[PDB]
Amino acid sequence: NPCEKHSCIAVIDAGSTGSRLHIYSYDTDDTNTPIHIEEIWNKKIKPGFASIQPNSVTIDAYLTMLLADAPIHNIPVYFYATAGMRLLPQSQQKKYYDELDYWFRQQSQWQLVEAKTITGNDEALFDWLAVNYKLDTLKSVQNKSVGVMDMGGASVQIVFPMPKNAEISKHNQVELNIYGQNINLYVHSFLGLGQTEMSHQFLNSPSCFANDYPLPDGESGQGNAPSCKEEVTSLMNSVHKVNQQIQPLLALNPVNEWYSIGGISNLASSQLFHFENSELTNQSLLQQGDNQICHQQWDILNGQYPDDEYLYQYCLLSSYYYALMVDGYGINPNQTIHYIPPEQNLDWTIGVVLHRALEH
Amino acid sequence: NPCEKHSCIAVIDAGSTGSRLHIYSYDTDDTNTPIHIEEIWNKKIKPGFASIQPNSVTIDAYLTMLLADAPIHNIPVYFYATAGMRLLPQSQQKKYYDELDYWFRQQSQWQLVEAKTITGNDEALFDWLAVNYKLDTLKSVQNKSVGVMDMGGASVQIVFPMPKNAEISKHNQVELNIYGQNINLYVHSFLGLGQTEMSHQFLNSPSCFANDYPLPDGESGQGNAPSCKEEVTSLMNSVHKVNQQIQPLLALNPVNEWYSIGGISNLASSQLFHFENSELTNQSLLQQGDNQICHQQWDILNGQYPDDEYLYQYCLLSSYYYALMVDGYGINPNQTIHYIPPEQNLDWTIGVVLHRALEH
Ligand SMILES: Nc1ncnc2c1ncn2[C@@H]1O[C@H](COP(=O)(O)NP(=O)(O)O)[C@@H](O)[C@H]1O
Ligand SMILES: Nc1ncnc2c1ncn2[C@@H]1O[C@H](COP(=O)(O)NP(=O)(O)O)[C@@H](O)[C@H]1O
Ligand SMILES: [Cl-]
Ligand SMILES: [Cl-]
Ligand SMILES: [Cl-]
Ligand SMILES: [Mg+2]
Ligand SMILES: [Mg+2]
Repeated sequence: NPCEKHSCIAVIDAGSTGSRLHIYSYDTDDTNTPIHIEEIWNKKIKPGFASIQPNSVTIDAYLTMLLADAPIHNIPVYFYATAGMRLLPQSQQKKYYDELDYWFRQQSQWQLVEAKTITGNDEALFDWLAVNYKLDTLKSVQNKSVGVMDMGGASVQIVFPMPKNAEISKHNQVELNIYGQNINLYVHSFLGLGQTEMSHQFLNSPSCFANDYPLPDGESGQGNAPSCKEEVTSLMNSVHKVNQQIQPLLALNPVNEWYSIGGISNLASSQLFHFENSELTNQSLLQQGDNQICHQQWDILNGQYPDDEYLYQYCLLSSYYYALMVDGYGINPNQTIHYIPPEQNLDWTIGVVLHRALEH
Repeated sequence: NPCEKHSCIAVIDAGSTGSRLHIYSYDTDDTNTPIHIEEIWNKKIKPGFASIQPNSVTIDAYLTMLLADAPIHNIPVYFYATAGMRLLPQSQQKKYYDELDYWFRQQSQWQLVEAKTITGNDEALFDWLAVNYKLDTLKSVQNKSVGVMDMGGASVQIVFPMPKNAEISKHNQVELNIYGQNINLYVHSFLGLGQTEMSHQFLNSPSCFANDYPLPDGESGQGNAPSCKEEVTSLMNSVHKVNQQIQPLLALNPVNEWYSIGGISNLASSQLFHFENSELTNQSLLQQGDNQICHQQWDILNGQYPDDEYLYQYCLLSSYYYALMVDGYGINPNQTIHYIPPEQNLDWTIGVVLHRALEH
């Protein structure tokens, strides 16, 4: 039992496409800040919590499945939901949390401490903490700016260092104290621009699917990634005004190294894309999507690569990552974007270990 | 039992926000075309079938709830799913239908004939048939053009008479033969432009919510229907190009009478909006939404009208309907739009009674 000699907590990423339970062990330094954070248990379940029926039978089955087989008793649990839950009004969220609270009161293995929806700004802070913890950049003052992007299913987050700016909403800025240093961050989360939500506006766009892919409207795919990218850019910028919000800030506060987590890590490490050193450029991601997916014959490609359930979306998703990064955030197409390998099972929940407070 | 003296079938509208079972009795005319169609049972369930987990336990609970208490058995069932199902790839849809087929084969009260996803053009044809059947306009050649709009949760449909054009996709044209007359219709369905899907792009727009409504991102509502409308128009036209696709065709094929079904019927007949004769104009709809919802103090308005779960969305939804009809379709703001009263339980399923063929 690691938890008899180290602190342990359980954090659940109740994300839009699935829930991920992690039990972390850790020690603390002389200010009671966690160090030596190690994942000692994990379990994932699909679909997203906020997609299932909020009735006792269904919620019981789902929590029972997520929380089974753990070899440690009486661990405190922090259940934190993200953008899937944030699509729902507070009265509907309440139904889920009342049922989850009841479930936890009927059992004796886990100790529920908190179950709630976090804000997108909370989620972005945790995204930056998680990646910077893994990079070992938190303990000392850095001379390089690290930006993080989390490519989720219901929202996307961008977070990067920026001094306090009295002309920007308080909600898009966080003053972080961690290991005795003060870090000021810009945070933004874009609700509805996550993969799943975005994709529901383009399912009948022939440019976004392999040739002859059967679109729901009965038309055929006719892939063309630059064209698909321009369609996604219209949602990015004509609808959400990503470019107007983000690019002036990055122009004055440039990021020196970009790291990404979320679906782009899974795409870029699939059998269909080919990148070295766990990094990509947007130029190469669009080119590979266009040649290896968009302009292929769908039945031929699907027969060649039968095991990847995201295959049919890779023309759209490569186009969409480029639209978000290059046309929305203004990142140069040749700038290196590091992505964290999916096998590391890194998500924002490491940030909760380090920093318990949430926006009030 | 009316089905001992008349033909009966059951049709389920498996819509994006819920399923509606209808049992219809009818007679037939000399060509075996239904007449005297009467709804003799109705039951509705939430949420949408394509939203629940596709496992036997949950599908069986859902079907059991929908098809219980029905006063009539041993009748044929047509289960037709719409845009909620169309969001999913065929392999995911198959999991739902394989489980649904198994449930039906395991019982003896209902005879399943077909369970499938219909296309948006099929849905549009059935929308038009259903409204014109109720209007008594199918048996004779009409001297006025009747247009129909269905304001759904995952897609919206428009359908109106249009002589055959060799320049338009045959996917968007249908030649309908009914009661011995031939009617040429333009059909179009816009996937992703239904209420629920649309709304996920605007939940953090302060113009789309009452003053001080708590947006998910922590900012406050600051409602203004004309400004909310302009945001939704960017999705309509910069992303989906609704105007370019629809306006030139209506300019040349004017509709003399517009009828709408779907969520606009519910909003227009709520306690928050005030229209006579089950009709509205877009100018009045936008003005009522702006002054009765958008510019109100949220807590005060919510306290005044506690019993309508759609209240918080009415600033957005009135703005959206106007953006769709005026800025998308090109309909004059001053034009009367009839809405079918919700009490009538009219949906596209009457069209299936009349016309069994689906797009091949
Ligand atoms: N192979 C793959 N290619 C691209 N995206 C992939 C993938 N495997 C998972 N994903 C995507 O990762 C995303 C993970 O996001 P989530 O954490 O589930 N959503 P949120 O609560 O952060 O908004 C999903 O969109 C999922 O579909
Ligand atoms: N009071 C109300 N105001 C506005 N919209 C209301 C409402 N009551 C139901 N609705 C809406 O009707 C629509 C009915 O659509 P569905 O038939 O569920 N969706 P689809 O399969 O046709 O795409 C939903 O968006 C639902 O939320
Ligand atoms: Cl479910
Ligand atoms: Cl469609
Ligand atoms: Cl948010
Ligand atoms: Mg996530
Ligand atoms: Mg419908």
